[PDB]
Amino acid sequence: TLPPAWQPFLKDHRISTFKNWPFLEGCACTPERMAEAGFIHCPTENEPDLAQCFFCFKELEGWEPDDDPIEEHKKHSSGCAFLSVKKQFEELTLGEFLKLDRERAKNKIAKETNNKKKEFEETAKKVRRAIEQLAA
Amino acid sequence: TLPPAWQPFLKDHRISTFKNWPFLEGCACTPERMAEAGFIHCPTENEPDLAQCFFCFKELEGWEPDDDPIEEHKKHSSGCAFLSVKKQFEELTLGEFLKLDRERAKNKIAKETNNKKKEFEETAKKVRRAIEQLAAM
Amino acid sequence: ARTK
Amino acid sequence: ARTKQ
Ligand SMILES: [Zn+2]
Ligand SMILES: [Zn+2]
Repeated sequence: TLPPAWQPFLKDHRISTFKNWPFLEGCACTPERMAEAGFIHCPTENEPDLAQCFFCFKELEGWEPDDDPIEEHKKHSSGCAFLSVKKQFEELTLGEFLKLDRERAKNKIAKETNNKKKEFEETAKKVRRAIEQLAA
Repeated sequence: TLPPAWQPFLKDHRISTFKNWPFLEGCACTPERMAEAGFIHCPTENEPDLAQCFFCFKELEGWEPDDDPIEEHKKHSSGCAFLSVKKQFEELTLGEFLKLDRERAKNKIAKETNNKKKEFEETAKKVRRAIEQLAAM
Repeated sequence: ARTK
Repeated sequence: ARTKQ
């Protein structure tokens, strides 16, 4: 029994988020493997095999059966500190756990800063196009 | 920083609950000492020095200046596992901490069971008496 | 101290 | 897998 904010640190919570995940028995990227690797399932109508690292917030889609979630995570987000954690959840100390949650909080904020940047640039493109068109 | 239900496990939270605690510098049972020992301040109109262990839920009033909170806790609630905890909060492992929070949950329940029982018995005495009186008349 |  | 579109 942990608060909602912290559940994603629990493997079994992460596994539970996989609802209608297509890759099951026989595949390398099963819910169990995705979850061990830190991923949560975050599907859209648009992008339905979308998954996200709960810790560094990197999102990945286009999953294929033979994809090893751990190697995919290393490839696309080499610096994610969850990948460094070798001890089991319950073997962590509260100090270690609190250190991790702080790094996660920083990761969230960095990601939101990076999204707001991308949104601002997209709006700036449209504005630029609109002005060019009215100049022409 | 941490969820409300857990804060009592933190010494600084416990100390912070002591608001107009009478026993300050020069006394053995200061807020700092009461908090080191596990106690929270839960004053009433009726008993304004009331303190309770956050873990085992034992309540004690009638505090005196030279009272050592730790020795009073050992006396009145010898089985309280918080008294066994040697490490600081941040040195516990999550497994240890979860095991402690379970024992606390079970202590809360035992306390509420024990109260319900006592209230039920008081009501049963009254009802029994009323019916005796009626059969007597 | 003492028990309520 | 690959990054988001
Ligand atoms: Zn990650
Ligand atoms: Zn106690």
